[PDB]
Amino acid sequence: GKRLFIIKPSGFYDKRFLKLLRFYILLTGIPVVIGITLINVFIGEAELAEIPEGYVPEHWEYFKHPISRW
Amino acid sequence: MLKYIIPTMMLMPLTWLSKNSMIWINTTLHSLLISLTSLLLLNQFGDNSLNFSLTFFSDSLSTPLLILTMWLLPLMLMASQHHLSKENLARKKLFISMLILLQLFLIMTFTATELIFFYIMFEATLVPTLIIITRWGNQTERLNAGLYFLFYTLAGSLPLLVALIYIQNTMGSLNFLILQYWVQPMPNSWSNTFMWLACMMAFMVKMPLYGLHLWLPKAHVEAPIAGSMVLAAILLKLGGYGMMRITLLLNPITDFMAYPFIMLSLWGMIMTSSICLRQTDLKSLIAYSSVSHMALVIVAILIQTPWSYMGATALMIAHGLTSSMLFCLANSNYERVHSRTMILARGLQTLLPLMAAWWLLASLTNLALPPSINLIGELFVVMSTFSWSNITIILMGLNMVITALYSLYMLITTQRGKHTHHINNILPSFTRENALMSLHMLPLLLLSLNPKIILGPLY
Amino acid sequence: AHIEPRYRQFPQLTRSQVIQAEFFSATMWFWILWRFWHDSDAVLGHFPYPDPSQWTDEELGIPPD
Amino acid sequence: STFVAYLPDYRMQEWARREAERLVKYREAHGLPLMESNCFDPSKIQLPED
Amino acid sequence: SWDKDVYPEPPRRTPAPSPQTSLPNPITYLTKAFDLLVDRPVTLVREFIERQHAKNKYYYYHREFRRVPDITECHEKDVLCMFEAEMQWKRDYKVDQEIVNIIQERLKACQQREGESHRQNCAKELQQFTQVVKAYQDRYHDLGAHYSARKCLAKQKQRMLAERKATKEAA
Amino acid sequence: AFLPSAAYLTHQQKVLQLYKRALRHLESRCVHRDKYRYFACLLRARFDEHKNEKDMVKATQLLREAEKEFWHGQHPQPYIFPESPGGTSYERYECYKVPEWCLDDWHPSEKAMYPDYFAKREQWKKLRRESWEREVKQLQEETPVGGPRTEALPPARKQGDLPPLWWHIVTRPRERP
Amino acid sequence: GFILALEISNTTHYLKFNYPSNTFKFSNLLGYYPTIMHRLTPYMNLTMSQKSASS
Amino acid sequence: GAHLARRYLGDASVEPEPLRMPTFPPDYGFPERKEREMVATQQEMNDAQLVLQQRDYCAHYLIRFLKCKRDSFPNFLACKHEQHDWDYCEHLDYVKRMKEFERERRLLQRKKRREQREADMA
Amino acid sequence: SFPKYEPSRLASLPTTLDPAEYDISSETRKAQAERLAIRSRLKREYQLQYNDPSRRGVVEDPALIRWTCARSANVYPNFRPNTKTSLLGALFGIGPLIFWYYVFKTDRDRKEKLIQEGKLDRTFNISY
Amino acid sequence: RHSIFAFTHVLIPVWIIHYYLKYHVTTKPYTIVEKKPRIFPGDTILETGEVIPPMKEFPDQH
Amino acid sequence: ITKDMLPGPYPKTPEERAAAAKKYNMRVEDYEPYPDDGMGYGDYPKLPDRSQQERDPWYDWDHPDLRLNWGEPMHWDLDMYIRNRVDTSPTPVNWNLMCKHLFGFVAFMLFMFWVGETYPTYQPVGPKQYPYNNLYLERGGDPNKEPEPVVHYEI
Amino acid sequence: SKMELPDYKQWKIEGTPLETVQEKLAARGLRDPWGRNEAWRYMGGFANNVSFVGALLKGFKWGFAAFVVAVGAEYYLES
Amino acid sequence: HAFFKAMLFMCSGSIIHSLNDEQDIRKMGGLFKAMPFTTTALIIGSLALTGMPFLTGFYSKDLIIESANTSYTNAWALLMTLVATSFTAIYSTRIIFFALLGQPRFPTLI
Amino acid sequence: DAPPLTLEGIKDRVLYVLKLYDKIDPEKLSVNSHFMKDLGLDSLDQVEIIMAMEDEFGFEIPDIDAEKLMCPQEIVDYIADKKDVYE
Ligand SMILES: CCCCCCCCCCCCCCCCCC(=O)OC[C@H](COP(=O)([O-])OCC[N+](C)(C)C)OC(=O)CCCCCCCCCCCCCCCCC
Ligand SMILES: CCCCCCCCCCCCCCCCCC(=O)OC[C@H](COP(=O)([O-])OCC[N+](C)(C)C)OC(=O)CCCCCCCCCCCCCCCCC
Ligand SMILES: *C(=O)CCCCCCCCCCCCC
Repeated sequence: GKRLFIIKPSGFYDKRFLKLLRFYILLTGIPVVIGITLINVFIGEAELAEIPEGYVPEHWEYFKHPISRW
Repeated sequence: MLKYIIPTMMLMPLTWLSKNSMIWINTTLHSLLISLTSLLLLNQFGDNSLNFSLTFFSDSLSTPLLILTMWLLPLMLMASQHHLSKENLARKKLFISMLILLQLFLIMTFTATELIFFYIMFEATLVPTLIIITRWGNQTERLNAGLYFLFYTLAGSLPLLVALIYIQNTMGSLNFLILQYWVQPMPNSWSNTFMWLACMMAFMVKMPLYGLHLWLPKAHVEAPIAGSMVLAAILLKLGGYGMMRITLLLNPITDFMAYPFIMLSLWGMIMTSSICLRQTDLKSLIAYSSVSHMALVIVAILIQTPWSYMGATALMIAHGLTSSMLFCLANSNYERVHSRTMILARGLQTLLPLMAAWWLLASLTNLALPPSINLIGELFVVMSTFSWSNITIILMGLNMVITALYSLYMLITTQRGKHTHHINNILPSFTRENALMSLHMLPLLLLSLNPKIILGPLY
Repeated sequence: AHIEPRYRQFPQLTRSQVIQAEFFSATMWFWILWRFWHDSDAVLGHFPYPDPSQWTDEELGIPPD
Repeated sequence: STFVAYLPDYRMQEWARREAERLVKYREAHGLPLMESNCFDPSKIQLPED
Repeated sequence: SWDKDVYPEPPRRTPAPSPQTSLPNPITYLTKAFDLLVDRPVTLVREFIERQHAKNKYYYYHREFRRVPDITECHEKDVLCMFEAEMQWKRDYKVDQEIVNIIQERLKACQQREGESHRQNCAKELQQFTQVVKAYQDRYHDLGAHYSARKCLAKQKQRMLAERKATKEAA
Repeated sequence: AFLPSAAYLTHQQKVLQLYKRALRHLESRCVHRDKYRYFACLLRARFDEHKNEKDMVKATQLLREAEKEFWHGQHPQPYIFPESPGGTSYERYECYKVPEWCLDDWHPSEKAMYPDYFAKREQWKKLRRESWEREVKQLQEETPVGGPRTEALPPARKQGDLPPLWWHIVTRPRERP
Repeated sequence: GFILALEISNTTHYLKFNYPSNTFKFSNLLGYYPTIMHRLTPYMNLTMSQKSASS
Repeated sequence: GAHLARRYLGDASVEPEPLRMPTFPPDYGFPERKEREMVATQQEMNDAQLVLQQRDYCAHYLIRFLKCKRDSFPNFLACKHEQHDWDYCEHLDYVKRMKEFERERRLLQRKKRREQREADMA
Repeated sequence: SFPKYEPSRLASLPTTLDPAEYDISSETRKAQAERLAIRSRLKREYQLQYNDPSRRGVVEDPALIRWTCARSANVYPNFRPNTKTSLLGALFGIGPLIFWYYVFKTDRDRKEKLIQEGKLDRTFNISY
Repeated sequence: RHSIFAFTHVLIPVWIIHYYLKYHVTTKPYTIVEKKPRIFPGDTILETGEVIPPMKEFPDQH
Repeated sequence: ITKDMLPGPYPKTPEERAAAAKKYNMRVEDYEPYPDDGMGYGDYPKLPDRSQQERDPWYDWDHPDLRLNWGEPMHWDLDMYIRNRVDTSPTPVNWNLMCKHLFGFVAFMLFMFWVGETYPTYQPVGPKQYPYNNLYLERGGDPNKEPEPVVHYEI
Repeated sequence: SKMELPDYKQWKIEGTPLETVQEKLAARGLRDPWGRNEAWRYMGGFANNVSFVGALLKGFKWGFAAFVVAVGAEYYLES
Repeated sequence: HAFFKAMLFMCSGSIIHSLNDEQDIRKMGGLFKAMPFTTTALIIGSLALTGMPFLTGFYSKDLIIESANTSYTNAWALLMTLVATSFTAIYSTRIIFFALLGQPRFPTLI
Repeated sequence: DAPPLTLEGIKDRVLYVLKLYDKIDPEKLSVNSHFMKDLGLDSLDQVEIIMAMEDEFGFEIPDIDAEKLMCPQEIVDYIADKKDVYE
């Protein structure tokens, strides 16, 4: 009993902006995180090895992560 | 550097052939695409710079400034489209065209290998900003602000042209890659003293130095929002880039010719922060804060140590982002209440809570809350100036105290307290303003995770 | 239910809070008495203090001259 | 952010660390000093006569 | 894994546990629970990931730079030879910085590891740090933000002139 | 000093304000109830001794020396009520006093949560906009030429109309929103 | 200290009135440190801000 | 604290300075005086990681107490005997220091009396 | 008697100790009536603009605009160079600059002279 | 699902942190520097198996 | 707004003084401009330089937090005399007496701290004795040299 | 909601210190009319509060009894 | 100090909340039997703060005083430390007297 | 915390406090009895009455509103307006 109306400013637009920001961040954040996990698990990182004699590497063969090499 | 110049000039037929209602959408979309494309400049090496051609190159100093410019253009397009709502269509396209032209001149300025081409672009940047200020500004004295800004810049910069041509005739080249290997000591004489003054005064005016800063609380105030953003965020850093490039030729005469400006800029930041303590105008307060931070950058460049240079470039990028966000917030208040007085609209946290959160974050980054890149730059400059002399720690500590004081005075006056009774047109925040605030905030907070890409060419 | 407020009179008390307060006061006094019965040294003194005026000059090595 | 996070060895810092490890191991194995006070050989430098 | 010669570490000597009291220490039970509940699934997951990594194997190499002539054998205002010498000098500057970082990490590790007796047992690390810092200071300090190979050559020439004058006046 | 309806403070008003301030400060010095009762009766006797004085200059000098006496013997920090200005909870709830014009900017989706309240708000606003012209016409003919002399407002003389300038002092927020 | 303050409270309970001393006003008003400093230092700093730098 | 008044309010010729003490040879008045004996080896204190101000002439009791503290976990009230032994030997060392101070004071008084007698004749 | 309250710049005289408060003369009553009339007229203007149901905006205050224009855009038209203004400008403009210049120059000269003799301990200084 | 707080807020972060520390932090040198254990006379080394000799006899006073 | 409501230069004749007093909404007798020394004030009124804390808190102000009225002449330093800043309310003690009492207390405490530093307290004990040449090797001395032997005897 | 106040006849100042204030003022020749208003704080559950030493010694009896019992139990347990 | 200072603040907040946001000790009293648990906690906390033997404050504060007495120390600093200890006792029992003992001074409705 | 108020409770409490006043005969006062005229009280009696009601209800009535509170009904209406009761 005795419930009073609480006058507050319109909180609809601020919540709408926060929901839109979260949705549009996550829309590419979730696939990128999933793809990074799948790159790390299945492709994996490179292993340091000495250069074979007479062989010159490409300029992208000096990096460890697959994404950095790409 | 032609892969960024050509889409920028292709933005011009995009805004001149669009529909009457689709100019903002098209220009914002394609500028954001080119801003995404600008990340390919991060192919920097530990020994050599990224040299594209005879005319263009980009080392690790010009790359953060380029990325900042190309990211700042869509922010100005999003900001400036509410007060140009009722404008004629041709005038709207002319405004967008001046923004595009300014971005083209700015991205040709930071990559110029030749020094005279850098000068030509650096003074070609004057016309679009002067036109923007004096045409789309709202006040009476926008004409006086444009006159002051134009004549301070040109009076500072004509001896720079004369001295650069003298250096070309004496050394044989103005190519920056050649001058790194062909440089010679500059002995102590009156001729070399006036050489140093001529080469330095243009960038001392543009930064600005204390005593030559009288054009800034006019051009920063009577400009529109996009003009204020591009003046605070990029145009003050042309002076910093110029002093970083031109100090190579001015050795060892800098070590005693830098004393008066070091005393002007060490005492000047105290004066400008104290001015910020007693400002009745919000826009003027932000402009004077910009003067203080650029005085810090001036001292860092003038003492010429590695830590000072890294702190100077980090502080330049951080202050550009923070000043742009503060000007945007002040503009949103101006659109709500149609006045720039700081005491008029009070207690807006009870009405605009998320905007109050954005205000709090901008104020926190203004007073260099760690681990923001603001604090990283300010801290590195403080360390290098302590290495220079020990009483500089007294001056820097006083400056930090007054900086925190006026930033929290801004926040407490505008957002806290009892609201104004007779003001009843405080609309809720649009999605556009919140998106603008978040696009200013999120890169600034993300750069604290990888701060190594804004630490200059000697990281 | 809750406690009904009283006008100009001593307020209503629960038996639980009186029991808890008395129990914790008794626990504090029991702890003080127990630790004083056991330790009695951290307050009173650990070792005797020898007065240096009572030391003979022979064990201090004072030559009579 | 994904592009900046996976930059291919920005400004050769990781390579410098690996090369420093190699050089420190090589100099420590043979009893050499780890660093000298002169960057260039004094044998190939002609001082001015005074 | 890393190389244990560049980053040295003394052998670990742990004492045997002697339960003087009859009260069971909870640390052994918590270690049993940690190995049962935490170590085993993490080990199994890493085994699966390493099995996935062993199906395809590719290598990355450490970049090797051959030695070019330095700035001492470059003609003045000859941008090609001076350019190569400057790039080589900058690379050696970076490597020297990371060498000083390695020695600093050694010193910090010794200070933490030796405990309360660190002032006695970390004499060799302190000596190495002092020597390498003196070499770095004599090689690269006081050059400015516009450092180059010519500035370092001039500094070394001035120091050698000072040393020659000092050994002449002491002869 | 500063009064809305009067231009000055009378002598009797000054005496009463001094009496209240002195009794409050004496209560602050004399924290116990019986001690305060005793010294309050002594102060009341002192105030009643000079009650029947017809000399205006002598009463003025008595008031001046009484104010000097109070200023010499005031408490360094007297007891202030929690909601009184200078109190510990003074203007504490001003952050929650949202004005009523913010309800006009609400989205219709959140306006549907309170249908009857917004219907009552609409009829209140209809009443206000209907009565405004009548109340400003009443106020126009009651102000003497040369502007009002005090800040007091007149009531509604006839039947049906509301008092002039009533909206922002009827729809003010509650003390505990 | 316990004995002294018990006696102080017992003397407070009495039916006597005394004018405050300078020691009581020194202790109650925080040693006059905030009343002097927070009125003097902001005055000087803000007057120097407006009369000297701003104007 | 009577020595505080005897040095400050009294005279400083009799009361020794604490910062420079002792000012007399240890063989003065002490025939065939022996040294103190250190029980704990330098390596034993070194590998037990005692604090450098804690490696005084009675660190063997401290090492025993630390071993008792480590081996009695989780019974944190298990052994107070080793703590009491270490504290008693600390008390003995403090008594030694007090004896040294009193010896210095008496030697200074004796020297003052000797110079007073020497002035009495010469 | 009682110690007289001496006013200061930062501690004003109380309104109950002011001898001019107890003035009953007709000139002061006329002045107070005139001040109340001005205040009541201004309040009537404000409340007429304030309680309008058809208004949605800002009740503009000419006093605030007057204050900001006086604080900002009047100082140079009402400035005359005389002895006081020039003296204060030379004291506050070039005074601190010269003082800090001499302080920093002396400190840096002392440090640079100590460095070149090898008297300054710079053993672990490799960051600058 | 009564005790999901002890699973979602403790066990999963413990798994992730133990994985991160075991296979990415302990791999690099001088990342977790731990103070060497305190050694008393009468102890026995695990790795070498040696027995540290007991200390000297005490000159008893109490 | 208009150009005849804005502030102007210093009034000389009583006519422009009366016009300015009417402009700022105040009585001519109570209107005092700043003195004409060239500081740049103009004809802006010199209000009595009191903080907003001294205002009546129970009055119904148009701006309640600032204790300010609509249309009233605004003080030149109003942003400095707000309730968040410099206060000028009367104090229970005279300002000079608080200044002298605080300064005397601080000076006396500093003097007695200096006196106590000059004449410290201690205990009747000798120096603490440490074995192995006052712990020479533990304190960081190099072992290849040999220190002067510090020998502690019994007593 | 609705609350009922107690009687007002029951607030009598006799047996309270307000009676002492009454007789002191009667000796002087004055009166306190508000004495019956403050008379509630001196009667009822608020009468005869403890002193300071009795406040510090709260629960000392049961603590002492438990200490005696525990000491006797430890005395018997060691044998 | 963390434990008993935090709990003293919590009990003061309880007294403040029970008397309608009244933070003045001149409007308190008679709360010894009205609020027994907060009274017990306040007495225990003030005794632990003052340095009652074998409470939590005894194990740190007395060792501080014992080390301050028997050390090479400034004389004046030791003197004002002892006087400040006496003053801590004084204001602790001032709080206990004016907030718990005596007759009620708070408003009528309870 | 903070129990609500009504006009009946406010009137009952204010009449309780005014009934405990020794200078007023309790069988004569009512809700609209005047102070100077109907009860024969001085201005100081009115001031002490107002202070008693302030102490009773725990909030301060300013003097510029205290001079006009002349019968118990105006005191009830002032307290009801200041505390916003019957909402
Ligand atoms: C924003 C306002 C402030 C702006 C300040 C701008 C800089 C101030 C100083 C500028 C000096 C003029 C340019 C000098 C270029 C020197 C290049 C060079 O080779 O120098 C060596 C040459 C040396 O001559 P030389 O090189 O031909 O000879 C060979 C060398 N010796 C001498 C050894 C044989 O210097 C000169 O020729 C003269 C330099 C001094 C010139 C003095 C006149 C100008 C005075 C200052 C005017 C400033 C702007 C005033 C207006 C402001 C707005 C109203
Ligand atoms: C750059 C110059 C121009 C400036 C303006 C640019 C405007 C345009 C913007 C374009 C896009 C943004 C560019 C910059 C991006 C910077 C970010 C970035 O990429 O970082 C890379 C960095 C790279 O980190 P790294 O370098 O350590 O990674 C190692 C490298 N790899 C990946 C190859 C192995 O990313 C991270 O650091 C992410 C780490 C994981 C995520 C964060 C986990 C912790 C989060 C907080 C937890 C809670 C803590 C406590 C909180 C308490 C409450 C506050
Ligand atoms: C000589 O007096 C040796 C003791 C140390 C110096 C005096 C210390 C005085 C203060 C401690 C005693 C206080 C007794 C209530």
